[PDB]
Amino acid sequence: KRPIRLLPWLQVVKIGGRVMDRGADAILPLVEELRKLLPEHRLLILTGAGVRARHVFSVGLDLGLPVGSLAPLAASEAGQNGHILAAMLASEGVSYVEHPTVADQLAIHLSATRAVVGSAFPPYHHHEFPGSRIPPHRADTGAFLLADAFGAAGLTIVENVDGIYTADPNGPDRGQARFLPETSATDLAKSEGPLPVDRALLDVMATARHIERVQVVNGLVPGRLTAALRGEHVGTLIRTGVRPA
Amino acid sequence: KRPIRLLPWLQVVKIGGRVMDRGADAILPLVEELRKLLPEHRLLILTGAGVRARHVFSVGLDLGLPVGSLAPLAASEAGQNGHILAAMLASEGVSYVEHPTVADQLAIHLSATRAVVGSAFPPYHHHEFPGSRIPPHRADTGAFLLADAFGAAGLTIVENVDGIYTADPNGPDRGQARFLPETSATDLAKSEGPLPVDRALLDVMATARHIERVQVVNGLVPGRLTAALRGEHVGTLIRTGVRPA
Amino acid sequence: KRPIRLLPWLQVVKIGGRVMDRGADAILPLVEELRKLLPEHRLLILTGAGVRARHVFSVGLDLGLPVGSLAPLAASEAGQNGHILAAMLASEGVSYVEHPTVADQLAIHLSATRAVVGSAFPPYHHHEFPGSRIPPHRADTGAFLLADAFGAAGLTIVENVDGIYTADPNGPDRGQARFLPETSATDLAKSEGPLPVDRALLDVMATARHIERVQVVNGLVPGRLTAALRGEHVGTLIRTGVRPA
Amino acid sequence: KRPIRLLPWLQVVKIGGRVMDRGADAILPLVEELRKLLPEHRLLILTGAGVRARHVFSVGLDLGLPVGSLAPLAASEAGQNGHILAAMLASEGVSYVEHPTVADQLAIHLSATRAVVGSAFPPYHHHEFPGSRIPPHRADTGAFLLADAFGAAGLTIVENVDGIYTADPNGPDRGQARFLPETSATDLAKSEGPLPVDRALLDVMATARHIERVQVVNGLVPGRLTAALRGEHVGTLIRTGVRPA
Amino acid sequence: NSTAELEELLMQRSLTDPQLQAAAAAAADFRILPDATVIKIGGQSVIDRGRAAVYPLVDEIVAARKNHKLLIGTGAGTRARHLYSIAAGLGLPAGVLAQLGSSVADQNAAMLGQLLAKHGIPVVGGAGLSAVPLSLAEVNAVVFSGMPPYKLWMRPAAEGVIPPYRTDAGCFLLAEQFGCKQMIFVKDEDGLYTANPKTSKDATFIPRISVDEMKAKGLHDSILEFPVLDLLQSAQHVREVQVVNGLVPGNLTRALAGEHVGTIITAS
Amino acid sequence: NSTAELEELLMQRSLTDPQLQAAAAAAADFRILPDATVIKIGGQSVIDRGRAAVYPLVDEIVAARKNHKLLIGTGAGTRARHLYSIAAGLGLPAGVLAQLGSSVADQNAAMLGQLLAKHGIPVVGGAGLSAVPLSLAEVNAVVFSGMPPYKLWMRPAAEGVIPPYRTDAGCFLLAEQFGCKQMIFVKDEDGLYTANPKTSKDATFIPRISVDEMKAKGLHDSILEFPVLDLLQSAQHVREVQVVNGLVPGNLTRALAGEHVGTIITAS
Ligand SMILES: Nc1ncnc2c1ncn2[C@@H]1O[C@H](COP(=O)(O)OP(=O)(O)OP(=O)(O)O)[C@@H](O)[C@H]1O
Ligand SMILES: Nc1ncnc2c1ncn2[C@@H]1O[C@H](COP(=O)(O)OP(=O)(O)OP(=O)(O)O)[C@@H](O)[C@H]1O
Ligand SMILES: Nc1ncnc2c1ncn2[C@@H]1O[C@H](COP(=O)(O)OP(=O)(O)OP(=O)(O)O)[C@@H](O)[C@H]1O
Ligand SMILES: Nc1ncnc2c1ncn2[C@@H]1O[C@H](COP(=O)(O)OP(=O)(O)OP(=O)(O)O)[C@@H](O)[C@H]1O
Ligand SMILES: [Cl-]
Ligand SMILES: [Cl-]
Ligand SMILES: [Mg+2]
Ligand SMILES: [Mg+2]
Ligand SMILES: [Mg+2]
Ligand SMILES: [Mg+2]
Repeated sequence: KRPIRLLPWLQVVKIGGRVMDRGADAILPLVEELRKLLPEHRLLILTGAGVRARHVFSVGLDLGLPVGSLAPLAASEAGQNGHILAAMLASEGVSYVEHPTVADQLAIHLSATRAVVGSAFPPYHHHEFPGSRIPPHRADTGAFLLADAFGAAGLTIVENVDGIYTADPNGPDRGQARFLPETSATDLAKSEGPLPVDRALLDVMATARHIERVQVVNGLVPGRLTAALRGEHVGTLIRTGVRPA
Repeated sequence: KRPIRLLPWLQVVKIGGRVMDRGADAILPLVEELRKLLPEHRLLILTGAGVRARHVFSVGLDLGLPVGSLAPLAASEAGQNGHILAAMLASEGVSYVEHPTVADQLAIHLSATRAVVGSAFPPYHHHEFPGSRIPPHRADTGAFLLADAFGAAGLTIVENVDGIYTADPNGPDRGQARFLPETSATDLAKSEGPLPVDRALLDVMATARHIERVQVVNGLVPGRLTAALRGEHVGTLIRTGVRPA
Repeated sequence: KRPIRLLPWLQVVKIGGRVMDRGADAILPLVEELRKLLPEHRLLILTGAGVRARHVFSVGLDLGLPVGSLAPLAASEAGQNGHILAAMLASEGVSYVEHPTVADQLAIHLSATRAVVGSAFPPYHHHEFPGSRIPPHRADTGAFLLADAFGAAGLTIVENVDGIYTADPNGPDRGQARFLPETSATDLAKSEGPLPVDRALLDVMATARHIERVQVVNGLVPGRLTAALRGEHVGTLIRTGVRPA
Repeated sequence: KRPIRLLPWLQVVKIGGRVMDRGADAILPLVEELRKLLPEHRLLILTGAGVRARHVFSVGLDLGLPVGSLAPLAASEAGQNGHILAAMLASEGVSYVEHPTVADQLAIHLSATRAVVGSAFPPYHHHEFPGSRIPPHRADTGAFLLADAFGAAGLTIVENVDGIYTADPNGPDRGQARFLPETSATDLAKSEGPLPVDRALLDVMATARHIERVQVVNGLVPGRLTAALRGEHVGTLIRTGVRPA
Repeated sequence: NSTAELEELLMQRSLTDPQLQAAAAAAADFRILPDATVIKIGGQSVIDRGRAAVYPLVDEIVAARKNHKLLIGTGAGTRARHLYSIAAGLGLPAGVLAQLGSSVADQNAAMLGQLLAKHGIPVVGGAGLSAVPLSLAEVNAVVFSGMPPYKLWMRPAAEGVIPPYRTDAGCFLLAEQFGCKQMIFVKDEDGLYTANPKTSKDATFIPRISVDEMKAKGLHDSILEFPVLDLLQSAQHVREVQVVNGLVPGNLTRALAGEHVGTIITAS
Repeated sequence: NSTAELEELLMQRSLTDPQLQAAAAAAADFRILPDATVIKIGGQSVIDRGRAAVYPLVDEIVAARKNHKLLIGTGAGTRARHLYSIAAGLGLPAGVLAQLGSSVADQNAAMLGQLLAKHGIPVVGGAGLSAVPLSLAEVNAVVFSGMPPYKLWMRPAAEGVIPPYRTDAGCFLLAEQFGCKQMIFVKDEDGLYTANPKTSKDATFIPRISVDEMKAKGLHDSILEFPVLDLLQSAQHVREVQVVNGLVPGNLTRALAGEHVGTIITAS
């Protein structure tokens, strides 16, 4: 049989680094929405990295550094976004916790308080996989590995777009980009072209044991995260190919 | 006068490493019994090491290593048993905590949640006492030192046997082994022959300041731990020779 | 505008190291008063260093060591006072937490339990400012920097004297020392002569963003801390020169 | 099979009305001991009636009133003792609750706070059984019916004597009264002579489904209630004749 | 003026007592690493520029460590300015921004350290700096992150929430604490000018100046900002600093050889 | 007596089984640092006395490390006695006092380490002691804090709450664990006397004595207290210790050269 669920009542929410990059205009409404969710759900809130990881990639690549050097440098920027977001929720009892604490003491921390913030990047450090010069296991991938390992009730990915489109809706081909309300990870993995989620996310969804669907929603629209955490369809659903027990 | 009790409301429960060694068949019933005890007691659950410490002793002794090398190697195996047991109780808010945290922040952790798991071995590291090539201060001894230092309400030792006998009931002389419902540490310390508890446990009981009795019970029989935590006599009572205040 | 308040509901209480130096005669009544305050306030209790830091200054100065060496040596003694005080409150769920934890995870710890104890010295380590051979940023200064950064509801300084006088009331000129019920930090900073608070405290009050007044009270008189935490005037009020929002 | 246990983690403590009758000299130490037990156990504290019920019996019998009139008049005095004891524990979050609330909402009240106080008399009102002119179902009997119906972990009866003796140790034959460390309800029910517990208690022990033993201890000796709640033998054990499951 | 008299004041007076302060000032003065030089490699001015700036300086560091003992600290730069901008716009205080900046200086130290690792030079840190003595003895150099450890206890500036003590101050204070012989700031301009040279010309180069002369000249902004210059006037051990252009090949080497490249700023 | 027979007992018997205990005792005996010497620098007897005691010993350490590999542990001293007095008066147990004392020995190690840093000698610690091998190989010395790590798991004495295993025991056990060749306690008296020399005269000096003779003589208090002497009788590797006066110029140097200064205390 499949492994047991460690924290079946947990909801995991990954906040894109580029949402944080928009500053107070995006963060204050989002903090207000999270504040109102604390009495409704037990939350592990994980932040991605955003534009500063692009800058440190630019420097590190110009210096010739390998992918196992660049992975922890990007993970640092996700940690900083997490410290910023937790500071805004400190008065609700929310703090940022580091990787060792997430790995080993999350249960006691979620007994102490309604939500904790962590980094969405995984601690792959100098053991990141080779092949691309860009670290593959980034924030979407780390958050999904954790959510599925815990057997959490869900994972919601909060982005600066409505969901997945057939082309980058901020890119060159933005004119023929059409919105996908629902897709499967295997269908996405067979496509070429950019996505709003890591390609390694699709690979770890193929080996997942618990999480059946992940919704990508626009955190710049107040209320969509709240609706997604209740299962309402307001962005793109990604079916993982986990089959029900 | 004797020192104050730091955590007088605490119950300490030491789980033998060889109970854990039996796997799911022993651990699942025990986890279910612990789950039902969480609303009744404030628990510090400490795991011993079991057979893997025998294996690392075998290797380390074949390599010639001294007793201060072998003590932390065995303590590692007790830590792993603790991580396994806490994982099974994660959904109840239970996590494993390390030695520094047990030493300094147990009070806040037991305010956050009903129970925490730790290692029963003490952090004697390379400062283990010389004399035997086998580390003397092991899981029973570490758990008793902590329980008595805290001034806890009790310490219960959960084993794979009913209690102490006059000979090893799994050993060569198992035919003349007779069950001892009650004994004193000083009487046990004067005997030769193996025991189900560390001999150093008897020594630290002689200097103890608070704990008057320790019960050894069979954790393979559902209900005995529950009864022992209420003071019911279901295994072997060891009187420490602490006299009431 | 001024920065937001991170923990607006927090009360910070700094306990002078020389109060702790008096031993059980001063500490037991104070512990009893703190025990009764736990259901009324959310407390960050920070201890100063007292006479042992004078001794390590004496040794370190005789060895020629610079001010960045002496600062962490004194901060160690404040940490030890904090461990002693937390041990006395362990049965109420109170533990000592270190600097990294105060900086980053205080919110979750104050959700777990009613009060935590920390060091009042700041972690300036080998980066203490030069100029005096005595470290300037000591316990009063560290506690105020933290309270104001958090935007706490108050900071109360608990000393072995009634408040500030015009001369040291235990020193050579004790005969002409007259009690000051209220003063401003700028008025104090213009005076020469010793004070019961760090001179750097006056400097950080000039740049403060939230805390408008700090009261210095005699922790050797039961009830004064309780009254001060309700805003009652029972020692010396120091106005910081923060103007209301 | 026997009925399920509704509140298996509950400890029930019955406080004799004559302990309360001694006033502050007995009540203050007892309140201090209860205060220290709140972090260790989940308590239902039930008070008996004491001397004022004797006075209302004297009046009601002189007026000719039947046993169904006298039962609620005595139960009123147990309620008043409960209000007094709860007032002393109000600052710990403890209140008195009435019969309907004990019958139907105890679980939520013990989730809100560590202990509640109620009346130990049962609500037999004008439906008390006939036969004696003295109401038979009094405080010991009501407390045992509730403890056994709940399937509680224990019932401890706190009296102004060490336990049961062979004769009233405050009565005419006090010279030949010898202390009984342990007895069975059936043995007690076959004796004639007064007891420190209701005779109807012995009858409801014969039909009990869960509680195997009840300890009677001297609440005028600090520490005995604490020890009894841990199963230590410090008064008289009454075996009910429930056999283990 | 005795050791007994100092010990007696230390026991009987407040540390605020001017008589105690003065007796402590007569204490002996031990320099912990008197033969070492502290260098700061700029974050925005050097490491953010990538290989064309960093690789020649790595070569100079490797050549220098044969005759010179180096403590090499890193600046933070453009990612810290980004973090400060986000955090300041949310109303977060200087103590929260301080921790964000340290993470960027740590990134830069890890990148520089990886280019130096094959030469045996480690990256060091932690509240004890405990890897410094052995590293300096054996390979004559160590890399460290330049932000001070003040975190939430950072003193704010008089206005705004930008931490006033950043990596210039952090490196300076370590030179001062260890009693080092020399402090060199490696940036992207030849030194101090009467205006700042990126935004105006007929700015005139200044080879040597005191802190008081900089203030009296009204030299504002500038390649070192005023918090570190005030620390310099208070310092016991490091009473002047040198600012040099690390983009000029060999400038660091020449400064370590005692050549007067750049600007020397004196405490008095 | 085989390796297979030991492994079979280790799997089948309790570790308390006397037959297992005896087979384990026949195991080979590997010495981890056989060429090193452990020295304890006294806290109350040396470091608390300041420069007049410490500076000559720093000079001796620097001279010794040319021919000798040294693990240098520190005592705690008068600040720990102050902490013990406060804590014992509150009724706190030995396990709480043990952590307080370690902080004082750590302070003393940091002060000694700062005087040695320019010679490349580091201060080391943590549960792994992982900085010891490389430091000893390269600069032939390391400084460590002398308290054992037992913390709340400290075994109490038979009477009172003062931790019985303090920095003498901590240093001794590290010498025993590493299989070092020599253990030297550096204090403030020439060695053992028939009385203790601070509080009575016609105390006679004792150049060499066994632990059994010390007990039989009723030698109480004394410059080493009984918990470490009992560890000595149980030891596998370090079967004698030397106590010397570190206030005498060159006594440590001479002890490291094999001169019989001080008192030698033998396990048997
Ligand atoms: N097919 C697509 N559909 C939707 N967005 C796409 C697609 N291809 C590219 N994108 C882009 O992905 C962007 C999100 O950038 P990215 O996903 O890296 O940010 P993030 O998830 O916030 O960062 P981090 O991964 O560090 O948390 C969108 O704004 C969009 O322009
Ligand atoms: N006199 C005795 N009475 C009872 N058991 C004994 C006795 N002598 C030896 N034993 C053995 O002790 C065994 C327990 O082994 P051990 O006590 O080391 O396991 P454990 O306590 O689970 O391990 P750990 O100490 O790592 O927690 C019992 O199964 C029994 O065979
Ligand atoms: N003007 C003054 N008014 C009041 N007290 C003064 C004054 N000048 C000096 N003092 C002294 O300051 C003493 C307090 O010493 P100090 O303030 O260092 O102790 P502390 O605050 O307990 O120590 P720590 O700063 O480590 O917490 C008082 O007992 C008093 O003698
Ligand atoms: N055999 C006996 N052993 C012990 N006490 C006895 C015995 N017979 C009579 N008594 C008396 O019972 C007394 C207790 O009186 P009672 O039991 O009614 O008080 P209570 O339990 O406090 O009242 P309530 O039942 O209203 O709570 C004891 O003080 C003792 O004198
Ligand atoms: Cl190179
Ligand atoms: Cl020197
Ligand atoms: Mg994305
Ligand atoms: Mg065992
Ligand atoms: Mg003061
Ligand atoms: Mg009665």
